[PDB]
Parts: sequence; structure tokens; C-alpha cells
Amino acid sequence: SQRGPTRMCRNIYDPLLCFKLFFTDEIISEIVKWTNAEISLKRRESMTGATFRDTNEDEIYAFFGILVMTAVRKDNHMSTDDLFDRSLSMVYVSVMSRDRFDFLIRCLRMDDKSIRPTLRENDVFTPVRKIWDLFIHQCIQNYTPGAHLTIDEQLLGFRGRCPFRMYIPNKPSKYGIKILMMCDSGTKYMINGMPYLGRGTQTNGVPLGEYYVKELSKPVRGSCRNITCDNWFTSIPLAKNLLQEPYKLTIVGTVRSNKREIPEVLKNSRSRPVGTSMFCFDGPLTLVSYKPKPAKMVYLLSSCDEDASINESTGKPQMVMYYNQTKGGVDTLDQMCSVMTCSRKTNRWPMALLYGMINIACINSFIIYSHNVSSKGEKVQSRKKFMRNLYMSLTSSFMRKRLEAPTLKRYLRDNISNILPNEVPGTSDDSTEEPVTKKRTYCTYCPSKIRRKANASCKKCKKVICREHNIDMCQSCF
Amino acid sequence: SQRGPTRMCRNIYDPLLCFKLFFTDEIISEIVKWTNAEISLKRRESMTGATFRDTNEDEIYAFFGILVMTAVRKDNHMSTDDLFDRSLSMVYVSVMSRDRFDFLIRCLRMDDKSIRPTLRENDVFTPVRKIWDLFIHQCIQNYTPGAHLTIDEQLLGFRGRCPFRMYIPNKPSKYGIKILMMCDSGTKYMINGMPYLGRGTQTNGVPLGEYYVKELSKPVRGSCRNITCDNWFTSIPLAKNLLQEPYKLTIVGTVRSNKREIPEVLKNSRSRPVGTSMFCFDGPLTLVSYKPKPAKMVYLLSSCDEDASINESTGKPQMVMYYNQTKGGVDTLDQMCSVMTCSRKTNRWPMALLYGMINIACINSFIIYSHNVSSKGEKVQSRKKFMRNLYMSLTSSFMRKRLEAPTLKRYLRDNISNILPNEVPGTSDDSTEEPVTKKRTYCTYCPSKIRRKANASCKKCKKVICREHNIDMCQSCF
DNA sequence: GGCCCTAGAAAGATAGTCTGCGTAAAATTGACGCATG
DNA sequence: CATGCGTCAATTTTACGCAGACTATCTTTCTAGGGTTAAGACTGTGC
DNA sequence: GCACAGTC
DNA sequence: GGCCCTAGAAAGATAGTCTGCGTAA
DNA sequence: TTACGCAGACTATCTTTCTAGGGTTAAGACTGTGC
DNA sequence: GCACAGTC
Ligand SMILES: [Ca+2]
Ligand SMILES: [Ca+2]
Ligand SMILES: [Ca+2]
Ligand SMILES: [Ca+2]
Ligand SMILES: [Zn+2]
Ligand SMILES: [Zn+2]
Ligand SMILES: [Zn+2]
Ligand SMILES: [Zn+2]
Repeated sequence: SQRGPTRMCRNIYDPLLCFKLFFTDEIISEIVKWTNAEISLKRRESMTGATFRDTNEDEIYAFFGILVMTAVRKDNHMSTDDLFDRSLSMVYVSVMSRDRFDFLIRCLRMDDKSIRPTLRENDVFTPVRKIWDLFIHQCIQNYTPGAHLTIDEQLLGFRGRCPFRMYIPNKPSKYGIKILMMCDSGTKYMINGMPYLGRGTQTNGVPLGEYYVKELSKPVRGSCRNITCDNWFTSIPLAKNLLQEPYKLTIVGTVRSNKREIPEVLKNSRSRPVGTSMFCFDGPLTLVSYKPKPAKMVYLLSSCDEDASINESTGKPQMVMYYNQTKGGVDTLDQMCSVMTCSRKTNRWPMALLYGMINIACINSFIIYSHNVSSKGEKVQSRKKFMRNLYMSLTSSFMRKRLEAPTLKRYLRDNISNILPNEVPGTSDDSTEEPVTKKRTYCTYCPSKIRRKANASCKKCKKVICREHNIDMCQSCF
Repeated sequence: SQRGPTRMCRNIYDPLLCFKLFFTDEIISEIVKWTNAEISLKRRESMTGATFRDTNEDEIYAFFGILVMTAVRKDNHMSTDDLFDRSLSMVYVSVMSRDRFDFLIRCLRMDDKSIRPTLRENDVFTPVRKIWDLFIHQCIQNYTPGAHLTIDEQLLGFRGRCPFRMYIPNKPSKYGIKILMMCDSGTKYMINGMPYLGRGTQTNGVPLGEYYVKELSKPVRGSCRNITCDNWFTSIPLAKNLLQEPYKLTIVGTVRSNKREIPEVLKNSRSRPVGTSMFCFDGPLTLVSYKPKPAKMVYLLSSCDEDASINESTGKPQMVMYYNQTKGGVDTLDQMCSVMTCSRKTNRWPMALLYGMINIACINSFIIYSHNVSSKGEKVQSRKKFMRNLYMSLTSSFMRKRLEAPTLKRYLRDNISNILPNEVPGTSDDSTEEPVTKKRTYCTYCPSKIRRKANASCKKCKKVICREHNIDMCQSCF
């Protein structure tokens, strides 16, 4: 059935359309509506001004563009009051002011507060639920997974208050929001996923290991693909349940040594030499264990990947070798995210989810992009370049309108005019001059607060001056 | 004797000098001459050019300036081939090119290769050692310690080859060079420290826990201070043997539950109600244990002469309260370092040590600086501004000389000219005479038929002129 | 609502700076005729 | 042609009122992040 | 029949 | 060198561009 | 009063190693209790 | 008188 982006999004060769595939217009439109609803409350009558207006689609895309660049650079835990510090960079200030950015980041909302009282008792995830579901839906519809899938967990660090955040001791960040997800091995496309949501998890009888494998697998349950799992999800009853009609999937993964189903023959005695392995069968399933170290034993379960052999080049059972090759399907995605991620400090947990969705979209967008382009036969650029182009495609239309203000400073105006593509169908000069070519109004060496107009410029440095200081040439020129 | 900078570094209000106190000429001179020795071995006749040149002190300081800014901007990754990408920023570009930076950093050496081969069987740390000892020496000499000191260890991440590389679980970074360290409490000034250097460390009878506390505390050995330390070091024989003619220091810290030092009355945790505590006296010193949780007990040792009882505001024994306040003296230093660290990927372990020394010099310089400024009675700026000022003080002389080349591009010339604080005219205080009095009264460039009043005096020749002929400057002046 | 601890960033507000435009007083400054040589 | 005096309404240069948009910097609240006596949630076995 | 200690 | 895996930066080298001074048309 | 060589510094981009970083069967090195 | 398994 092949692997790759589906027919619907196949002939796309640029980073913005590949991004819109995951976000869509419905998500951006919902963000704009609810954000405005919130902004309208946080506007006491002292706040009338440019920085405290409302939002639209162009601004939200530009905002995302800033988050995309934030991920490219490592400035994601850097103060916003430094990011927008001119002289270090004109990259962020050219899109919007630091105050507009701060106001908006505090006001983005993904839901309708008026209906919370009928949702919150049943769904602790309410404030991000509509967006999450639309997002995951897009992910599934844009791509056809290959032969092997990997299921594992991802933690979005977040130490603020959150009803379902949980501690995990062995992670880089230990106290955030747990998300379970499925990715295809070898490509790292995120296919599916869902929040853990604490102690809700209303499974019925089914333990969580099995429950989540069966739910995450839903899109692909009608055909045969493999599943690589952790020991949190791998078990004997799951290996057998997945082979019943409603699922055609099979499973490979390690198991815990304390499970009841493992025979004593595969347990670690001290008479068993180091480096040996043994196989036994539980019917259709093959259970294998081996001891790489004098006091350590590892167990693996493999269902449809049947038969048994040892790879003489390493001495390892072939089943573990297979496992080692597919087990990285989900953590590789996380590794790509930690290298290029935009996740900022915040005291509102639904933002943790929004930042996570932006990072996932950037990876999935890249995968589709890369695939479509290499299929066409053109060279594919790295993620770093994809992201730089994504930045411009998301912010250019906003910067273009920002320029309409007759009073948009000068240095902002000059930088925007030389950042934009200038993809104008037929633009040309009339007399070698730029289409704006305006002189500054005020005197270079005078305080701006006095608004003293400059009627002349310095021949030797082309600066605007007032007669009180100079007329033909400036005092700084000589 | 109080706490604070010593007599020699008592009145420094300039950040650059505060930095130089921990490097001095001996470290810079050794680095630059050994680096030149290395550069000459990396040349090929085909490489003759401006990039592959010998270093000098100004470049080395500028180079450290880049590393200081690197820490401010968190550019500890970020390929240098991106950091020096004009249009994102000119902050590094204006100091040196990316290829000069890559060549220079690659060639830095802190030692003499012709001597090393006869030193290496005795000291595995040879390639760093000379600089290291100079560095620590200055760290000890400046800044008198306070009444509370803390001893713990820090790990310099490094996964490359290193003979004494250590793996430590439960860390931010699993592998690296372990540094034993002593820091002042309250003010996190790094006083002393030393590499672990492998299992070959030779001690005589004394365990390492005990050994390191005695060596780290040497410079304060004859004064009474209260050392707070981890359970890797805390023990009865350490506590008993630090209150003798030599060594007059006390120890406070947690202990392991398996030491046969702890009586069975404390080593219980079964009949004891949760939240209660018990303690006893062994002699000069005391041991307390308490049971914060129904399945967990903690033991603490104090060799201070005290019975501090229980703090009623929490119910915790006062020894615990004390411990919690001073235990953070070393890890807080590591936290400050990781928030603004200058470190880069490298395959040469001595660089890991150099990067470590840069971060410590930056924090210790800040502490001396902060102290002197608040003592004077002036406001102290945060570390972020301190680092920005340090950057300019280290890179300015270099940039000033870089401008000497007639061919130093145009954008480099302009970005450098507008960042240098002293790029000013030799401006006078006043001007004795310009209009003079009434020399002509008519324009000397005007016909007798016009009799135009001369409304101006030539700026550079004081001639009687009409603005039409001589705008401000005369035609004979320019 | 959520283990001890810290440094420093977001949360949230207030006072100030950099750009454009328009009009009216102020600011000249460029001819205007009366002499000398 | 080179100078000289005292006159004016053209010219130009301020002064500042009509704002709009963006920015530096302050205090207070509270996450990000090191650290271990310290944090969840799960499965499967002893009393 | 409970609540008890071992791993993500 | 010294667990499994990957993605992407640093090693390390090559070919090319932006800048002024001396040549005159 | 505008073009061309010549030499000096800086710049983009390529391919081959091999560390930063994510895991979990996996990584040290010290201290005190098993035969 | 030797070899093993618990915490940074
Ligand atoms: Ca702000
Ligand atoms: Ca896992
Ligand atoms: Ca390079
Ligand atoms: Ca410690
Ligand atoms: Zn002026
Ligand atoms: Zn000028
Ligand atoms: Zn004239
Ligand atoms: Zn003149």
C-alpha cells in the first residue's frame, strides 16, 4: 500500500502548504475567535491603543512564525524583553513589538468559556479539546504509515498547576503532561495520540497498557503492520487480542521479568552462561530471553514475527535486533523536538499543549515536504532551512500590512522593506529611485520630542538636518 | 574578618577587571603562546592567508568575548555557520569571521607538547593542569569566605574520549568530567575545587569522602566555619577529625542509613509516628533522625556544639532547617551556570575544562563586582547586563584594530564603527572666534550689483558669505 | 491544592520616544532706493 | 565695478497641537531548574 | 478479603 | 576507544565574493 | 568626469567523522555486608 | 581470611 503522504496532499512542494495541512483554517479561525473574546475582557479603559486591539488570521499566523523562528534558534527560554532587543537582531521586532507579543501570548485561547460548565465535569482537557481533536484528525488523514509502528510516551514539561500533570522520574523534565503517541518507524511521522488525563482514563476492565495500544492503533487496525512497544504496554493477552478479527496488527516488545506468564526456563539461573539465549512458545507467540550480563536477563515477546534464530554476527537473537531497530520510532521524534522546539515558560497549561502541537506539526510538515520533493526528484533541504522558509511564509503577509501605518517608525519600515520577498508581478522603478523614497521629517541631531523639521541634508553623510545645526553638511562631517 | 572581596580587589567597579582577576596575564599568555605553537602545525603551504594567522592577546580576549555573548544568548549549539549568518545578527560577525572562529577554537591549546610526554604517566590532567592551577589559585586568593561553606560535586558534560570520564546516573548529563567543589554559602562564590581524575587518585588510608573535604577546605583550615556537605562525604570520622589542632571545622549533612555509626534506636523507623524525630549525642557531636513519611527515614549529622531542638514552625528538627538553608551553595552555582553557560560540542576534553573555567570566572567576577558596587552604594545590575558589558570590554580593542584593514568589507566597517563607544571626533570644549565682527558685510562671492548681505561666516575659513553662494561651508572650504 | 531551595522570566502597568502632518507666528533674508571713488 | 545705511514682505525656521504606533523599565507573582529525605501511576505479591 | 513494596 | 539508536554539529578543505588601489579611454 | 587587473580579507557549501541527546537490557566507582 | 549487591 506504500508509505507516504496520501493523495490529497501529495503534490505540495513548499513549506507553508505543508504546515497548513496540519493546522487548517478551522483551527486558526477558532483561535482567532476565542482569543478576541478574551482580549475583549482584558481591556480596561486606559488600554486603548495599538497593542491592545484584537486579532485576525494574519496576526495569528505571524505569531506562529515567531514561534517557528524561536524553535530554529535556541532562544525559547530567553526573555521576550531580550528577543526583541534591537541591535542583537531585527528578526522578531520586524514582525511585531514585544508588547504586542506579550499581550497576545497572555490572551490566546482555544475555547469558549461560556460552555465550560457543561464540559468540564466530563472532560478535564476541555480548554484544548476541540483543537487537539482537529489536529490529530489532520495528522491521520495526511499520511499512509508503513510496515512498522512504534508506541511510546512523550512528556510535555510543565510545572504550573494542572489537574492531570504527573511526575516521571526518568525523564529530562519530570513534572509535565503525559501524551501517548504512535509514530511510524523509519520516518517518525506522528500518526496518532492522546493525553493521559490522570485518573480519569475510563477504561473498562482493560488495563492501560492494552487499552492504549488498541486505541492508538485504531487507524491502522484493519491491516497488518507491526507494533513496537515498551514493557509498559507489551503483554501476553495483548499479543493474542491483537490477532483477533477487529485487529490485524502484531506486536513486538520487551516484557517485565515479573510477569506470571514467563516460564522458569527463561529465568536467570547462575548455571546459564553469559551471552546465551533461549526460545520457547506460548502457542502462536514466541517468547525469548537472553542474558547479556552475568546478573541480567532481558525478555522479549514477539507474536507474528514468528520462528526463531540467532544472528551469528552479534550472537543476539534476531528478535532483539529487530527490536533495537524499531524501538526508537517515538523518542527520535522527541529528540528532534528538543533540538528544535518552541516551548516557553508559561503559567497556563493549555499553552503547553499548543506549543507541543506546533512542534509536532513542524515535524510532520517536514516529513511530507521531504517526501514529496525527493519523490519529484529534487534535492531536499534540511529542517533548519525548511523552518527558515516557514518563518517567511507565515510572517510575510503580516509585515506587509504592518507597513501601511504612516507612522511605523523608520527602522522597522526599512527592515521590513528589505526582508519581504518583493514578489511583485512587474514592479519597477520610474527613475532608479525606490517606490517610497521619502525623507525623514525630523532633524538627526535634535531631540525627537521637539518635532523640529529638517529641510536639508548633509552631502557628506546624507542625513537630515535643521538649520540651527547645519545646512549643507553636518558638523559630524568634515 | 567578614565576608567579601579582599584588599587587592576591593575597589573594582569595572566588570572587565573583575573578569581579569580570574585569568590574569599568566593564563592568557600561556594560552596564546601554546595556541600559536599548535597553529603552526595545522598549516599547509596552500593555507597561507589571513585566516590562518598567529594569535595575540587582543584576539584571545575577543574570542573569550564571543564565548561570553554565547552564554548570554544561549548559543551553545547553533552551528557557527549559522551564528555568523548576517541578517540574523551582527553580534558575532563584527568581531571575527566564522572561519577564523572555527580555526581558532580548533587550535586552542593550554600546554607544551614537548614536555607532556614525560609528565603524562604521573598526571593524566597535564594538558589542562597549568592553567587550572593558576585559575584556582586566583579563585582562592580573592574573596574572603563567610561562616558557611558547602561541599558537593559538579559534572562537566562530555561524551567524547577522556581517560577519567565518569558516568553518573541521576544527572542532567550522564557523562563528563567530575569536579569536586567548595562554594561559599549565601553568595555562591566558587572557592576551590579539583578534578576527580579517575580511580587512580592516590590517598593514604583515608577514604575519598573524607579526603576531599580535607583538601577542599585547606585554605580555611585554620578558621572556624561550618561546612555543609552531601552524604557522599558526611561521616563520623570526618566529623571527628576536623576538630583537632589542624582543622577546626564543623560538619553538617545527611548520612547513609547503612553506616555502623547509627545506633539501633534511630535505625528503626517502625514504631515511630510520622513527623516525629529522635536524637542522641555521641560526644562532641550529635545525630538525629526523623521520619517524614510512613516508609522513610532520614539521618543527619552535626559536629557543631549544639542542641538546637525542634523548630515549631515546621516540626522539623532545627538541624534539618539549617541544612536546608546551606546545602544549596554548590548546586545553585551549577544552576546559574546552566542558565547562562558557554559550552560547545567538542571532541577535545581539555575544552570541557576550559569552558567550565569560563563560566566560573564569569560568576565569580559577578560576585566581586556586585559586592564592590553595593558597598559603594550604587545600584547593581543583573548578570545579564553584566555579561553584555563584559562582551564589549573584551571585544572592543580587537574590533578597533580589525578596522585597520583597508579592505575590511563595508558592512563590517559600518557595524563596527557604530558599536564602538569611542568612535567620536576630538570635540573641543568651546570656540573662540567664527563670525569675527564685520569683515565684509557683503558676500565676497557676490557681485557689486547685488550687494547681498552676508548672513554667514564660513565654518572653516571665516569668510564673509551669502548662503546662496556658500550654504554654511564656503565654496573654498569643504 | 500539590518536597526543600534559588534565579530570573512572565504578569501587568506606567511613563516616555520615534515617526508623520498642518497651521500660525516668529525667524530672516533678498531686493529697494539714498550716497562715495 | 568695489563699497556703505535703514526699509519692508517675501521666504524660511521654529513651536507645538492633531495624534498613532512602538519601547524602556519597574514591581510582584511564581515556573524552570538544579538538588535529593522529599514527586505520580501502574502491576503483581505478602499479612 | 486488605495494603505492601518494585519500575516508567 | 568504553550499551542501543539517530540527527546534526564540528572537522577540514575548496571554490567564490566584496573591497580598495593603480591602470587610463 | 565611467571601466578593468591585482592582492587582501571574508563567505557559502560540501562530504566525512563522531558527540549531544533521546532511550532503557545495557554507563562508573565507592561503601558496607554476603562466602 | 576472600567475593557479592545498594546510592551519587
Ligand atoms: Ca513584558
Ligand atoms: Ca518508553
Ligand atoms: Ca565551519
Ligand atoms: Ca551532591
Ligand atoms: Zn537640529
Ligand atoms: Zn554629515
Ligand atoms: Zn553671495
Ligand atoms: Zn571658507
